[PDB]
Amino acid sequence: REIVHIQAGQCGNQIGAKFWEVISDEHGIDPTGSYHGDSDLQLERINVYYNEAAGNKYVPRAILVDLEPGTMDSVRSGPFGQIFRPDNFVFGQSGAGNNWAKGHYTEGAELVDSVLDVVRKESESCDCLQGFQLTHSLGGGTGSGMGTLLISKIREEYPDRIMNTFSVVPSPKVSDTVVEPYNATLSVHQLVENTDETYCIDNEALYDICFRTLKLTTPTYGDLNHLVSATMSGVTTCLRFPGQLNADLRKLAVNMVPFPRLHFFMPGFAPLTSRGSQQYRALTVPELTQQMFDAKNMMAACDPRHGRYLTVAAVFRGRMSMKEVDEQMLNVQNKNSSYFVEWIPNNVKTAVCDIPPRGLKMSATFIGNSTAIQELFKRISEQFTAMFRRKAFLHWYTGEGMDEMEFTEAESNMNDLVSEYQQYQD
Amino acid sequence: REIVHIQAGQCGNQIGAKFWEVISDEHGIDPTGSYHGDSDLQLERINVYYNEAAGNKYVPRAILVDLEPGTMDSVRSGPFGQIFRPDNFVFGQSGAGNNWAKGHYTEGAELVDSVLDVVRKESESCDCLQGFQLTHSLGGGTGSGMGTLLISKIREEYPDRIMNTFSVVPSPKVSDTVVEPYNATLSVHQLVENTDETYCIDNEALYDICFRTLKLTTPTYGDLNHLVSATMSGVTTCLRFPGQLNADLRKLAVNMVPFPRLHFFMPGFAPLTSRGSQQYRALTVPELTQQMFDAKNMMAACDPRHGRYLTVAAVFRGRMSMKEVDEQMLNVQNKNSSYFVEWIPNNVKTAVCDIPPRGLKMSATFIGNSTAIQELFKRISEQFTAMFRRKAFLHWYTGEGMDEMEFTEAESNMNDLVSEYQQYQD
Amino acid sequence: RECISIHVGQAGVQIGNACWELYCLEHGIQPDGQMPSFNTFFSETGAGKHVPRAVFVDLEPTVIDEVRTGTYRQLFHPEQLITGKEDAANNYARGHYTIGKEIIDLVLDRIRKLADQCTGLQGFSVFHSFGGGTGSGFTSLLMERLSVDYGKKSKLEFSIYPAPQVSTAVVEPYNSILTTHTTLEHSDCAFMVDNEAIYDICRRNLDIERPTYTNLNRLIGQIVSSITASLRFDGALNVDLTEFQTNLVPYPRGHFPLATYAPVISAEKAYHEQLSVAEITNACFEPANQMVKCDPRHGKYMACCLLYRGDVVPKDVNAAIATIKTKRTIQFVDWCPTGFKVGINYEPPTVVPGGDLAKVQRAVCMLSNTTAIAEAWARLDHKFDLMYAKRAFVHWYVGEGMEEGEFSEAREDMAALEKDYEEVGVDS
Amino acid sequence: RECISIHVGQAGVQIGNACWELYCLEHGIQPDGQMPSFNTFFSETGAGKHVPRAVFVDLEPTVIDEVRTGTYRQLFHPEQLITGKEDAANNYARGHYTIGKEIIDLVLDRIRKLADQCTGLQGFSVFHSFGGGTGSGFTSLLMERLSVDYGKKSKLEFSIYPAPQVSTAVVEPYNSILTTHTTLEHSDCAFMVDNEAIYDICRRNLDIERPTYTNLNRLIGQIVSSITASLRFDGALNVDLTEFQTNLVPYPRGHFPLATYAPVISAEKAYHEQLSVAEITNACFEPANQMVKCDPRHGKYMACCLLYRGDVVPKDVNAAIATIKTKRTIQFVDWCPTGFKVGINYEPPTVVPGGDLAKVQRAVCMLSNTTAIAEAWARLDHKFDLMYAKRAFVHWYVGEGMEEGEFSEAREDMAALEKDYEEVGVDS
Ligand SMILES: Nc1nc2c(ncn2[C@@H]2O[C@H](COP(=O)(O)OP(=O)(O)OP(=O)(O)O)[C@@H](O)[C@H]2O)c(=O)[nH]1
Ligand SMILES: Nc1nc2c(ncn2[C@@H]2O[C@H](COP(=O)(O)OP(=O)(O)OP(=O)(O)O)[C@@H](O)[C@H]2O)c(=O)[nH]1
Ligand SMILES: Nc1nc2c(ncn2[C@@H]2O[C@H](COP(=O)(O)OP(=O)(O)O)[C@@H](O)[C@H]2O)c(=O)[nH]1
Ligand SMILES: Nc1nc2c(ncn2[C@@H]2O[C@H](COP(=O)(O)OP(=O)(O)O)[C@@H](O)[C@H]2O)c(=O)[nH]1
Ligand SMILES: [Mg+2]
Ligand SMILES: [Mg+2]
Repeated sequence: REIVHIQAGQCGNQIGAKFWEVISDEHGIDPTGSYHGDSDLQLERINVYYNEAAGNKYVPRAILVDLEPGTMDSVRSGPFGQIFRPDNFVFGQSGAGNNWAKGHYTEGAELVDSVLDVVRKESESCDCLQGFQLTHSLGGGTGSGMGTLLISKIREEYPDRIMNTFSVVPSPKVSDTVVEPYNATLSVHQLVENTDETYCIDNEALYDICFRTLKLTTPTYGDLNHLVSATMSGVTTCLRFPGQLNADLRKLAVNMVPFPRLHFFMPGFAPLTSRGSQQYRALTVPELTQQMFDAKNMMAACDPRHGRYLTVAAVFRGRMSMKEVDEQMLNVQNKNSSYFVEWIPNNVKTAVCDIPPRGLKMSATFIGNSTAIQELFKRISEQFTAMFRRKAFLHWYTGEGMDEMEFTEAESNMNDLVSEYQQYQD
Repeated sequence: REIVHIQAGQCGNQIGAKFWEVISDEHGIDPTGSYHGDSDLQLERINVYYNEAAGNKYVPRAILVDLEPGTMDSVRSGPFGQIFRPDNFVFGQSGAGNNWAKGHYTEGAELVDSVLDVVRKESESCDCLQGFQLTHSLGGGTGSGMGTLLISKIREEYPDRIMNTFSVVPSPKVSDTVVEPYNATLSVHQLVENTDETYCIDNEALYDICFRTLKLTTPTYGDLNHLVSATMSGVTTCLRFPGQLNADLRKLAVNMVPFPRLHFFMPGFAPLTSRGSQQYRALTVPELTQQMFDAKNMMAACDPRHGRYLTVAAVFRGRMSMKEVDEQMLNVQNKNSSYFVEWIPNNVKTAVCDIPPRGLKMSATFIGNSTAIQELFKRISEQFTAMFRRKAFLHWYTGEGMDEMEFTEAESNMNDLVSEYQQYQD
Repeated sequence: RECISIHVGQAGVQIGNACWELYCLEHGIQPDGQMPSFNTFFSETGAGKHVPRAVFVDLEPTVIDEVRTGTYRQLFHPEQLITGKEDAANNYARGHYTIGKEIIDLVLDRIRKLADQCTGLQGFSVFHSFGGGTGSGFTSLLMERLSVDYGKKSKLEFSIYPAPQVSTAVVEPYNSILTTHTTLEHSDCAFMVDNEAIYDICRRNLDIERPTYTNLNRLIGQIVSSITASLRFDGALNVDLTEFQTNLVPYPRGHFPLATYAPVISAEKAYHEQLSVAEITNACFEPANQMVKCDPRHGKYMACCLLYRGDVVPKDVNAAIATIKTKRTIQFVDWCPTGFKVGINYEPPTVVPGGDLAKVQRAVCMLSNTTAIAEAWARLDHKFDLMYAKRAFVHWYVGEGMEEGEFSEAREDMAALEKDYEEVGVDS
Repeated sequence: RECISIHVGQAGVQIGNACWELYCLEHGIQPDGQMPSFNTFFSETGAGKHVPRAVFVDLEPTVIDEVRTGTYRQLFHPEQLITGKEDAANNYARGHYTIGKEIIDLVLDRIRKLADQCTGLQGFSVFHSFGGGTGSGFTSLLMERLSVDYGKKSKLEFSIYPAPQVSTAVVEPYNSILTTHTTLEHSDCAFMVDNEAIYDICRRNLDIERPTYTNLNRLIGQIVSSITASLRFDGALNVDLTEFQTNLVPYPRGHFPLATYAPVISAEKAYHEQLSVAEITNACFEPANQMVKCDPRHGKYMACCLLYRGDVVPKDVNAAIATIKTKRTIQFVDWCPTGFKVGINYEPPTVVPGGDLAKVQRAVCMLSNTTAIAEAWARLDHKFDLMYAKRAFVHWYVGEGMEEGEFSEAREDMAALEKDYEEVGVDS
């Protein structure tokens, strides 16, 4: 029944800053820590993410990890940085510098032991864990590097808990680190087989949505990470709150994974349009389904109609009829039958929660597992190869002891995921 | 039913300064000597530590001993130095200088006769003694040197009373006297077989706790000795006050000593965390047990999970259910079964008092007897040997007549305790 | 999270003067150290005075005396101000060996003292010039020791690139060739700028036809602050110095990223013109703002790092990157994908009161490693060769114990370096 | 709880002048003895005047007259001020024997008078110099008597260590060799400092290139006060003088702990710099603050005692110790575990008004016994040897009744002492 969340890397720490904000919004918990809500449900299932400390203080069940105090400090300095206890800030001193080898292989490795100890302390604080969630970037040093290391140890300690992670996937246009594909390649090599599932977030796609449908001209990462948190929070609240359908994360995982190795997801979100049009929108189930199916409302820079859909999850929040939902999902399946895989009859699955997100009447979360995902892997693998041949920045990595044959195997493994998507693309 | 306490050495005198302060806090006794409390219990069992002198004055049943008036004076100068009667200040003139030989063997020996006379006067003042307690340092001249001498004579006079002592054990990093291990070695040689039990306090560990969990950056010895007094006062109050379990010091001693020679203890204490987190803490029995088991909350620089646990005492203060306590202790035994010794079924014993420490809702004192203790002896013995071969400062000691063969036997005896811990470590 | 600045030689110190002045401007630090308010660079006293963690070395009293008599004399600790009596004479042979080697032990002990004051030494950086006696001579001597003691700390060097047309030091080629030999092998990364190129920037973007070094170093200071003050301050993407090294150095040789900085605009030029992030970065890929006289279009890129100040939205940056990747003529080496480091600080760009640059609301610094650098070495190759073939001025080194073979060797090491650039240019 | 200071010779007395001045500064004692407020050193009169329990001996009227005409002439009791008419002439033969032996009985009776004034004599300490006639000659004479009468009391000696380079006394080796012979065997512990080393401290840490003895003795006074005033004052760890002996003397030979003191900082150097306990103790293990010119890195440590003033938290001390034990290059002799005495007084460090040292909030004194001391003896060995081989100046001793065999013997005793250091150096 409970979940532990660990954030890492500057990305992960800033995403989590919005995530937790939202969760407390959902439950009426003040930036200082106490509960000042107003709904029974708000406290009722609070346990999944909060420990109530003496005084009616709620402690977010999460660990903030970094290798630079300053980022942690900036998190702590805002509202909701006060709700986190000092003991959840685990950090070192001297960066990682966006270096996998430092993060995973060497220096960051050193910190992980202290992180894990706190993890253990929290695992004991829970009655019964459902699972763990981690937030991070695929091409980052602590985000992926150190984060991955941690994951391999947590999974080891808890094989029976859900291990998932959401991660920022290097967008085709904006890479920061020259070896960002290298770090990503290494994380695939480690993560894929050490996780139950991973979500693919593309900032470029997010920037398109924010202007494309939301028509906004000023977003920052906090605004885009709001959208990210909308999908993350969407998933777990249902599990928390009363609904109609089947509201268990593990069951979601079961329904979305047809094969042990292909567990990559494309998140999307509805409704998600500018205020101008809000006066011209109608709120129906087909309306949400139109926004959910549309590739432009995906947060991943993929194109599901290019690939084939293996699995689709449609999560609904708010009062909807069962009939309408059933029929519209069927219609989707029918009309987009050319994209769905024939091996899975009725490949579109649903989940229904009766609690709407604060401020909306209804909402829906799109989760997909298509073959289209392989295109991201292909882009990375290719870029990787070029760098691999030149050893760009690999003296930094090999200087910290990372061996090229390990990287070679990592490359293969990327190619293996692509070939397996092809194996089920048919 | 009553206890006499004797403090010696600069350490012992300053620890006692906090100890007695706390005891008077517990009973509402003013720094000047009169009772101004407000609870029936506060006076009810006051007899164990105070004599009520005419005028509703309470005299702490303790003797302050030193060989330098100035330390005694500084004690006397503060609050609660006025509650002690002049007759409890027994001191000479000219130090000891942290020299066992002076303390025990020669000069300090001279003072002991006057100390003992006062002891006798107090033993008569009591109705029925339960025992005696002494506070001192293991590597100090008057603390251990003179103090030990006194102990051997008190035990002689009262074989049937409890003889225990709490002592500062030389921390691995901060020794003051070059021959501090020598003094300690000699005190083992004398103390172990002339005491019912001794507690092992490491200042280094204490400094870690104060920053580690208490997050404090200014402690002094008075703040650390506060923690010491918390454990000392924890033990005797239960004996004093109404509870549920079995509240007798001798019974504690019986339950904690499986073998005539292995009576060394590792004190620990809960709850013991910074104020920040106090808004995020929950107060339950498992909460206290988590803090009690955790080696970092031990006041001894040992590691109980390295060794094996022979005996564990869990003392609780405040209202708790019997069930909860029983179950959590069982759980501890179960989950940490790999550290407990198989010869003792249900090796974790409890004691329960219904009076909480002033200001807290609940608290717990951890007392353990592990094999891990032997590691401290090993460190000392080794250091000793090196010094022994060189006779460092032994001209001071041999100059005062201490013979090297006595020291040789002392070395053996240290090694004997280690071998006996090995004999029951299995 | 701490670092040490090292200022060797006039160039190193006078640039440092601008640098520490700027850091004072960044926080409102008074000349006496009183700061009412960046402890990564500074060490605090009980008076609230902060000491810049830096070492000033000059083997001639004069420049340090200039510091000692200026306003910042109260700021600097007397032990930070280290001076000898005699000079290197433009000559590695004395700078590294005969003269500078005598004082270096003191210097190192002051460094070590500061290293002990550091709690989390991230690393350090050394300011000097490729041609001078202490500027390059002594400098490499220092690296020889620092790389032992601080082997795992950042070893970033900043040096003035010898102007191809004007140089006051006739044996500068010889000095620089010797430094190559010894710095390549010890340092982690060396950055450089060309005062001639800078003059062109001053006259074209600032519209100033009278630049002095005190102007030139303000501009350098801007660049340095972007990577020193603002990298310790808050941002979206807080990039560390070790991260810089980890994101800028691709090979174990050295590498030599060159600086480019845009905005460099006079107050009047700022009027009537609106810069965006993208527009500023467009300027960053123009030869015109290249701080070293070396043509960006000649070579191929290997590394590139863009660091942002003030009003920068990643959204815009992303778009800008897309266009520089695809619109420009920037050729790049195969080895590299375009993973360009983006540092994004919220910390606004700062301007020196009484300076030449306009107040800007956003700013971008660019570091880049291009294959065109081999041409810079080619320049040195021939200049060295000419002198060495005639053996002009050789007695000024030989008399201090230098070997002719050594000089040949050093040239050859440079040739090898050029060959490695050749290698990188070959795409693969 | 009382003690006696003994000042023999100019060096002893002039140092004493600084010492008693400092004790007056410690409590606000007026020159006339009026104190408005440390009776371990002082004896009280009904007027509230306190008399420093000390004896001043000079065989030449002049220095004592200097006392007698200064401000502290009212402080000292006329009987404490003992003077002869003629000097020892740099010569043990007269100092210990021919001349000083005549007055010593008086001197002893004044000492005994004070011993009778003491109620709990803890002990005493003697201030002198290893090279002079009364400084070392008379001094050992005194020890010969004091060790009988006060055999169980502290016999701590403090002496100026003969500078290897400058000495005004040509027969100083001879004097010092004779003292070795007679002091080793009688005294409990002798401490020493090198005025040359001190000059280096004055010029490097105080930045003073003009030290006089009146400066030099202020610094000595600091060290002495740490162990004399502050050890009687309150602290956490109140350490006595007997405790000092019991914690510093490892063998029945002598031993000779050397002084080191950090902080020694000029006012300007104190600005902009924050010392911690740990930082001060770091300075204490630096050769640079070593008060004797003898290299700490050469020998091995046997003893070490650290005494703390003012704002010292044991917590910090513990951490500091951990690092000096493990971080440093301090080699130590097997025999010894690192039980270094920590004295921790709350009593703050004090500064002489108009002095050179900066007001500090905390301070650390270090005593240490290192094997490098044998080199100091080696210095004496050859200096003695040279003179003795030629028999230069020998008639100045022979004419007073000295024996040549005796001188050889004394050298041999020194050689034996060196051999024992050799022994200790051999680890075992
Ligand atoms: N940007 C900049 N370049 C400078 C400055 N001062 C000198 N330079 C350049 O650095 C080189 C001069 O080095 P010098 O001043 O001769 O020598 P040094 O390196 O200080 O050391 P010595 O030769 O021993 O005096 C020339 O190429 C100058 O153009 C300055 O303040 N700013
Ligand atoms: N630190 C310090 N050293 C001093 C002082 N006065 C003298 N000395 C040193 O002590 C030695 C001088 O001893 P003298 O003054 O010649 O003689 P004395 O020991 O007073 O006795 P006589 O030879 O009989 O006059 C030299 O090594 C001086 O450097 C002083 O005030 N302070
Ligand atoms: N959505 C999103 N992406 C971020 C944020 N911060 C950094 N990123 C992305 O993360 C990558 C850089 O890795 P970074 O987080 O700096 O690595 P690390 O900090 O060394 O672990 C780039 O692709 C950025 O676009 C953020 O707050 N939100
Ligand atoms: N916890 C604690 N330890 C102390 C105190 N005072 C001295 N110590 C310790 O005692 C040892 C020194 O012995 P000391 O008490 O001076 O001996 P004595 O005074 O000659 O009997 C060192 O290990 C100190 O850390 C104190 O007030 N509290
Ligand atoms: Mg110059
Ligand atoms: Mg004289």
